[PDB]
Amino acid sequence: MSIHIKDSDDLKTRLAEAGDKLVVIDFMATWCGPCKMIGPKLDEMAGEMQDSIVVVKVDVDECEDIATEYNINSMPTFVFVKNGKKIEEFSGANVDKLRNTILKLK
Repeated sequence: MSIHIKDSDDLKTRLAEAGDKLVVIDFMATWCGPCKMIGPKLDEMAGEMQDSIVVVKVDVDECEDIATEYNINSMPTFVFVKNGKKIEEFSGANVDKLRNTILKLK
């Protein structure tokens, strides 16, 4: 249902390959309680938006360098990218804001 990011180079490639589609970078972790609650909600939205959005998951334990690159200071963090450009960011397991950001940017 989602592309799991292997490393920094993998994320950079996914962003280039996305073309004009909105990329949602889901910064999550196995130990992140709120991530596990919002994650299935994001998958469901993505399922009904295969044509317009690409969701990529960054495990902060696996990709410590990416977490520093994106200045991850709260879990979860959602970073929105379009044509390699970072448009927006927000942190917290906020479903209403997640849906709104996706709808307005896709």
